[PDB]
Amino acid sequence: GRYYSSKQPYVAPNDATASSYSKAPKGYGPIYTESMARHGSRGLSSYKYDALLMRMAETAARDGGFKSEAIKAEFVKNLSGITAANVENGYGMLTGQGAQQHYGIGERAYQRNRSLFDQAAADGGTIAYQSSGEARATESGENFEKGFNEASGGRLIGNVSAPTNPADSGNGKDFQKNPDTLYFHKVQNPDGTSKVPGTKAYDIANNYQNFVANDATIAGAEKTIGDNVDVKRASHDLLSQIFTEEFLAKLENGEYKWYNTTDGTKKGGKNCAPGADASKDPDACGEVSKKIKSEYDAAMDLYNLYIIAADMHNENTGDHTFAFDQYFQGAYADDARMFAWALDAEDFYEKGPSYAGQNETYSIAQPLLDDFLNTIDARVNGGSTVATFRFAHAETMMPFAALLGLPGSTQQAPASTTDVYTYGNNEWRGESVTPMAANVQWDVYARYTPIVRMLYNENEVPFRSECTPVADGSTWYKLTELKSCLAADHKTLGQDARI
Repeated sequence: GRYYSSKQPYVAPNDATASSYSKAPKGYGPIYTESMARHGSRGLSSYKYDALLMRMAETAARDGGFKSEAIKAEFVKNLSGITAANVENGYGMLTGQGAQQHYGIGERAYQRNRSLFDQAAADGGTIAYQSSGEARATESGENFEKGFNEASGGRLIGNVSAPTNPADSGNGKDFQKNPDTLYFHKVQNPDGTSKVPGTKAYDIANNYQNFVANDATIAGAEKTIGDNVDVKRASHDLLSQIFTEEFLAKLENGEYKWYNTTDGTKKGGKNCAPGADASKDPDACGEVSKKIKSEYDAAMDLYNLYIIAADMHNENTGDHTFAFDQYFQGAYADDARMFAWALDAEDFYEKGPSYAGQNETYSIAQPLLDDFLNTIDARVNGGSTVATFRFAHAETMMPFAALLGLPGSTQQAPASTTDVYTYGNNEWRGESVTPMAANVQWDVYARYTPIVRMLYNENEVPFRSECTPVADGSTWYKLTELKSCLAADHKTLGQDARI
């Protein structure tokens, strides 16, 4: 692999996959479809990794911490380039790769359900578009819409439900903001509003944040992985291609430390990326509390730049080109793998299945699962919405995948801070659980209880093993069966799930 972790660009299905999805059993025709997809490829989400590395670079230049003038120039040039590229694109914004990803996904979404949507055009069915409110999610949705309308020759353009709370009045006017199902991990919503204290959504978000902040097993496992001897040596060795031993030893013993502030000090005030308009791009001014205090921190920042570059192909142009893969060549390639583990670990423990004996890390996805089922009910009871397409985040997909027990997210780590999650003992990978444009789609047919089939990153998958399908070897499941087997006790209806 290349070890891009959760910044892995989307891998679209080849034509054989997209044309070989299973057919529903005889007598069942399509009545509904729905989706939740992560935003497509993006730039850096804020002036953070590049910011901190530039502060470190300024100190190394002042104290002679670079190994040579050529190495200094190379490092500073790459930092300046990726920062300039993100300033032009806007921090947190979708890239050309992400637009292409979602355009293809929307094309294939219409194509898989051509019958459903042609009939919906025939009899006034409506399509519901939803976003978290974050710009990159809404933009992903807009490109999905473009691809969907291209593949259907525009025949469904006048079949979109008008939002009651649109993401914006221009390109995003078709997108209902729904942070309760697409941004359930934080009290604050992307549009600046906040979830109301006392509400179910506020309770979910707040209790989650307090649990993760205060949980001793998560903190201990993450300490164990951060202090791992091989991880520490990889951090030091990666940085030793750039900085001198004196500089790095000073960093590791605590003599150097950098905050994301104007002069790198804890008290230094807000730091915005050079050339950026903070009023138009607030994300270009970083969180003042982020810091580099160890070789691990600096190396992980460098690794994050290496992996985000994989999502910035079309922006890596002109006079703001950049490259960081030269720091991960040969013997350093494996270093990336180890950083991929460390990053993945932080997500696994904080946002995914995490450790055994708890469900607080992934139960927060319950509203989304609730909506996945409720919308189907609305269609069965005679509603006219034939499709619900939602666009959100990795923070949405990780607990959603763990809650459903999707492939990759079925295995919790031991209740231990030393016997911890590893690539060897656990199936979870960020590159497969939540790549850019990661998406779950359900197709719902009916004769009788409806039946449901799932695609995950457009691979047809069974539901979790506890669920019983309509027949042996089938990927179609009774809606009653899903309501039973996706609940906390994961009870199957047994023979009653068969048709």
